[PDB]
Amino acid sequence: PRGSQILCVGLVVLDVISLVDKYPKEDSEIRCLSQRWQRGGNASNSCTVLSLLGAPCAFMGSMAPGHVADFLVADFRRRGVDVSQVAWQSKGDTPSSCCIINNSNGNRTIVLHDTSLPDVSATDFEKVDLTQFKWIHIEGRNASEQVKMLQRIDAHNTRQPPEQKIRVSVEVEKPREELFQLFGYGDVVFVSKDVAKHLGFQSAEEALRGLYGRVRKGAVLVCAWAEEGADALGPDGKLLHSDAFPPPRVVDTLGAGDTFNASVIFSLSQGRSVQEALRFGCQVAGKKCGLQGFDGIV
Amino acid sequence: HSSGLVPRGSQILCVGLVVLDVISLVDKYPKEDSEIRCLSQRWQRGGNASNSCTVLSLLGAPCAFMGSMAPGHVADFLVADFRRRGVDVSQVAWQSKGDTPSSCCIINNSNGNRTIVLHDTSLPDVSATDFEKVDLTQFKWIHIEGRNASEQVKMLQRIDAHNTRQPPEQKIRVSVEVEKPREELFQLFGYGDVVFVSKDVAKHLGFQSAEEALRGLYGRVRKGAVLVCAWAEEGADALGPDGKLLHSDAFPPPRVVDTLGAGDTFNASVIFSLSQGRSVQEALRFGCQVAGKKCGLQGFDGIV
Ligand SMILES: C[C@H]1CCN1c1nc(-c2cnn(CC(=O)N3CCNCC3)c2)cc(C(F)(F)F)n1
Repeated sequence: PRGSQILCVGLVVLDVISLVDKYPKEDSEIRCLSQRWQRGGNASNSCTVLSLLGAPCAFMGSMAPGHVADFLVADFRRRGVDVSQVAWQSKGDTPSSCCIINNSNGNRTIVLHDTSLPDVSATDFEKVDLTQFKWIHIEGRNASEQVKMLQRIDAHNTRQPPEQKIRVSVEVEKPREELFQLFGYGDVVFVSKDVAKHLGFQSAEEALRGLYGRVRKGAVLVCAWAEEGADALGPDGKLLHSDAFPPPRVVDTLGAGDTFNASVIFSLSQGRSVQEALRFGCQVAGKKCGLQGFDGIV
Repeated sequence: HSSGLVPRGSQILCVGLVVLDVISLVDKYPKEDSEIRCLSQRWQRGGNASNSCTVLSLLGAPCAFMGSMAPGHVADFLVADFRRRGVDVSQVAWQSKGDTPSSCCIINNSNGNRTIVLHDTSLPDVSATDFEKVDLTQFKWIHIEGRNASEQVKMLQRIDAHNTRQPPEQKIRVSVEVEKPREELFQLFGYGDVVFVSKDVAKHLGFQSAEEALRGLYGRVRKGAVLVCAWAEEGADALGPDGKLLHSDAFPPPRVVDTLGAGDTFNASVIFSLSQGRSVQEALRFGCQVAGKKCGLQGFDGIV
């Protein structure tokens, strides 16, 4: 535990999954093919992927003590994911969602139950021993609070040898304008196709060109575009692309996004080029889209 | 482990489905492949037999549920919910294959429409051989929700065999519900002292009222039986061997809040009333009152 772990900060959510033949028409009744529970949320799913990739990692997000959280915790621990930094709440419930996964094309429809659960705070983050970590990934959410956490990492970085920087990634996944300030932080910034489209952009290339001016100097902006693979753009101005690796049957895309991000991070943290990390990201996400859940992606 | 002494001839048993219903209230029905925020979510123990055991316990009857569950967090939730309602779950038939049934119910806040993703069918139903191993003496009434009928026929014959050996006051009374319009369930009409048939089933057989359903289906019940058909806001009818069609109007509450489980409230309250020794006409009326009270309340709290 000396700059050896990856940390992801974001949501952990109980995903109550129904696998169906066809997405139900409104006001109809359909019998699902199979049912399961999955530990979800973005940062949490990334830890699943990191752990399967063999990277020691740690999750940090809010949970309320409970049966739900007990299942989540057992799950994390079964994966060897570090929960030591979890910010336990005494107020609110563990969030949960119903996910209907369409077995015929892998589409996933998520009915999210937002609880009270208050977010991980600057002050929570204050308590964290940054020295454990080589890489810290932040799922954009409570921006102002996270901006301070990023400020904290910058701080700790300035006072360390180049050999001992903590690399930082950020994801701006959700269309809300609160998050747009997050583009300014981190060595790697992941911007979702949803965010990109919601800002008027029609492809990864366009989005990268359109938004690069918002990242910080030296940063790599990354934009995955579902079956069209993923693109990246660094300080050299050269657009990089990877085709997708679609499985012959796409059966489950829940967590595809997070699988790509974790795989990109893992690859970069292993010292691979951005081009190689973009391909690996698309490769692992493609493998994942052909399987239910996350086992067997490697 | 463990379980205390249940006095002989004391409990009412309901056999059938328990399911975890996840109910989400939404602004708009979600487009496929989107992520939406529901207005509210709740996890509720559901199922016809399961709902009836809740009502029985609230009415003051010792009651027991028998159905299938598999070990896991779903069953833990359901078992804790049964116990919170005072239901005896010692006869649960624990299974090694399949999932405890779980359903996803999306309610449009606009128009009240229910889209339902129903549980899978991986968990095996209680079988006749599971039933053979149950000591029946602690039960005074056994109610069977019609599901896997050809196995449930043998359970029913096992109860008949028990009853032929008992003195009249240790006979176990039996009821059956046929609530789903499935052909295999039709043979259950011929068993039980009390047979409940649903409006949806009556309508699927082409009957347009409770009167028409009872007169048209009474031929199918065993000699001496009472056939019972509730018809929502039009109240309910019963018909027994004397040929007299009995009726009670509904008792609609001031404002209708929640009709889910109304038909299970009615069922359980008719059984309870009959098991207390009341006449059919009294049970029919008591069933309509409790059910109509229920429809004015969220869930089952406050039904008596
Ligand atoms: C991660 C990317 C980089 C290569 N990855 C990849 N993604 C997907 C995929 C399918 N659906 N989604 C999610 C999505 O589009 N939406 C969800 C949110 N709402 C808007 C629509 C991602 C499929 C494949 C594959 F090609 F393999 F099939 N590969």
